[PDB]
Amino acid sequence: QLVESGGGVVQPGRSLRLSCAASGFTFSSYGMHWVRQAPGKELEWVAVISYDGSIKYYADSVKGRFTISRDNSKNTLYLQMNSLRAEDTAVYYCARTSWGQGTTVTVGGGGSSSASTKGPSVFPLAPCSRSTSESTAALGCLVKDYFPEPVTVSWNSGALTSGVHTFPAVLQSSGLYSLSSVVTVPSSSLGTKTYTCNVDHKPSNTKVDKRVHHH
Amino acid sequence: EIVLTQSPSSLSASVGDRVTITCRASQGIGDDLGWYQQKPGKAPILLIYGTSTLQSGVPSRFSGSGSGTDFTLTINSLQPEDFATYYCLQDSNYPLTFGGGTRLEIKRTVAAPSVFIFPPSDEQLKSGTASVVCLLNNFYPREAKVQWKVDNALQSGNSQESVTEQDSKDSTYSLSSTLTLSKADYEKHKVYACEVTHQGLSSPVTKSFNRGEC
Repeated sequence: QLVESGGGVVQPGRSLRLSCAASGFTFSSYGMHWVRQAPGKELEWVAVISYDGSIKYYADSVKGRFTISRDNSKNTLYLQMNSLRAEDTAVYYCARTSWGQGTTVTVGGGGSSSASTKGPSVFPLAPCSRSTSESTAALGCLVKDYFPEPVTVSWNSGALTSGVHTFPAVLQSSGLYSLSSVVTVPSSSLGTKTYTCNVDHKPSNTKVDKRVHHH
Repeated sequence: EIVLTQSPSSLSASVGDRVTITCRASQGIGDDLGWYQQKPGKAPILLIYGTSTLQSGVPSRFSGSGSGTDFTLTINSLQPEDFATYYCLQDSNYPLTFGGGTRLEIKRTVAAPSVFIFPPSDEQLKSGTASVVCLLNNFYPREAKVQWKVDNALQSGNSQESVTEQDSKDSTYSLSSTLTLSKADYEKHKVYACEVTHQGLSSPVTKSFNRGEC
């Protein structure tokens, strides 16, 4: 059993130390690896340490900034990350040469300098007019400008789940996240039935209900 | 460093098919290549190591072959749980390097998207930004083309796309394209249009709206 810990939101140029607690085997006789995975990207090997800690290797993208270490009497692997860049944002796993479930590291003070956590603005997605001929219409909520991940979206307090699509968030140029949640409903129901999206962003303790109409 | 070229980056298949995934090393690595499998939100799992040696607990329908430069992962009689992303890893030297990855998804009948267009809300406009949203609903295959036109001027570099995971019940995808403008830039133009090209459409489909008519 390998459990990673220490991940969190960090500002660029600052540091952060990740830990990897090992259990269920002889940690002292096996080499250890740090691997990372950026969002939407493949796996990237970060570092390796030998069983006795004598041999260490790094990836050149992190050389001089990251430092791998270990304690064989506490059975713990450590990764000290200095001068973090935005490209270091990734899920970090430790692996015995069995993987842990990883810990997420997000570099980017986006949101602002003195309130990195920022709640989202929720805007209705509604058609200009009720389309004739077309029997199905679509509605939604745009969840924009929040940090960090994640947000959850329900519809009608969970009573509406069929046909709901909540898209994965995208990272905007500002460094804030944005997504949309949509639902397909009958055109005869448009303008008469109520359709409310419920957005929850626990990092900022934000709970916003938004009714979707054309105005 | 040794580069592993993985092919293909995406692969469609049916349950019961035999699947082939390849990795080419930029230099000789002997037998020091393995295959991992990964599902969304979970840690990767080592399927094969030493080119051909299978890991314990992995079904015998997974097999591995290779010389010293070209390597192949083969999945016989594809099962529903085998749909995931697969990575090849070399460890003959340092740094350890992975392949680009192969997203293995389930094949289904061609299904055209349902296209909808959404204008920006006035409440967002009052903040200085306008997001125009084009939605492609429940389509297959995943490949599609979405073009924005503002007074028939094709837009480039001002839109972001987002795709859902393959739906667990009907095996389709959905896509959103968000066009971002300033409020001033938005109000200086009239007609906002989204054209969608997809295999399931006999011709590209346009959804548009008119400012001042909305």
